[PDB]
Amino acid sequence: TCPFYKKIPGTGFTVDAFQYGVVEGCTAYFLTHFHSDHYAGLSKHFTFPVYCSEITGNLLKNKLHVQEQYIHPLPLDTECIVNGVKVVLLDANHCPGAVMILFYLPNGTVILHTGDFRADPSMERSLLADQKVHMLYLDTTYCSPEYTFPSQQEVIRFAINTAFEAVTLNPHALVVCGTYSIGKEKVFLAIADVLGSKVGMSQEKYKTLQCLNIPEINSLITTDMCSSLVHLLPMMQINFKGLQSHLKKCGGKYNQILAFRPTGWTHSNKFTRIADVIPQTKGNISIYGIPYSEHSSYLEMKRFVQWLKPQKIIPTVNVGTWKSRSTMEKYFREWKLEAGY
Ligand code: NI
Repeated sequence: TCPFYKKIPGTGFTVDAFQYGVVEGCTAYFLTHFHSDHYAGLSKHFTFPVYCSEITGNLLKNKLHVQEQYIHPLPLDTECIVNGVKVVLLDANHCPGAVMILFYLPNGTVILHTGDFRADPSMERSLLADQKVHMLYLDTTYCSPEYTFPSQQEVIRFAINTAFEAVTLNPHALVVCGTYSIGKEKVFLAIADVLGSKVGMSQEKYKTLQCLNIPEINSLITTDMCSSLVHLLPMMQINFKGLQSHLKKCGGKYNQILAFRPTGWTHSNKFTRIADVIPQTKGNISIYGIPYSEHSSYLEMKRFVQWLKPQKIIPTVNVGTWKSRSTMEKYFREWKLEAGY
């Protein structure tokens, strides 16, 4: 049974509610982005309308084999009508194709569902600037002040320099990058670009990246591992055992692996600067955990909410425990008192 924070009152609409079978009353199913906690239950057998971005649509079609007829892509930044209700899709600054959704209810209420986002001050000059929002359905993944992490630009700088230095000292080193979903592509793309290589990967992953409308992508990726010195692998394989095994496969082309695990937050953030980050090493293999986040930091979140001044906030993450809910409502009250709304 579908929970309440996935339902849009005064509409026949749900958001990211595909694991509950047929939801009573739902005339249109919205999908914010192509991550499996959110698309859970879609398949080639789904026959209700799905509304999403063009990219999320390429993925539903090609990866999950949803039929063309049930896929309704919408352009971003554009007023559209769906079963008599005005909507707009906005970029969420999460993974490719990820959107926020503005609903303009027939009674005059205005609702913002952020799906998954990384709040940014550029969002303050979207179509959000031009009117009030009564309810906000907020991604609260890191809604606690201990969640700090650097900018995406800083982390990429750190990775670029790390990889370039290591491979200039040892031309026979291989760089490996872990992945388990879409998102965070900039990590492996930035590294390959500085080394003048394409990124090599499995057929299943090449296919996924082929759906993403990335400019010049045929220039940047490939399925021929041998021609490439940046390889992608499943995140699970990013460990001393997994990498030793992979290295055996490359046929004495390489004598060293430098690998990167993009994580979200990790408690090493509570002590370390991105500049001071050190790998875990065993022999000819080093592994860096880098805090590349696609979710708001606590401060990025707080800033966006104090700017938007919503009348009511409904959290969509960390809702399962009384301690989490209580913690979050305290922070919402603080922000409101501090800013005067
Ligand atoms: Ni997500």
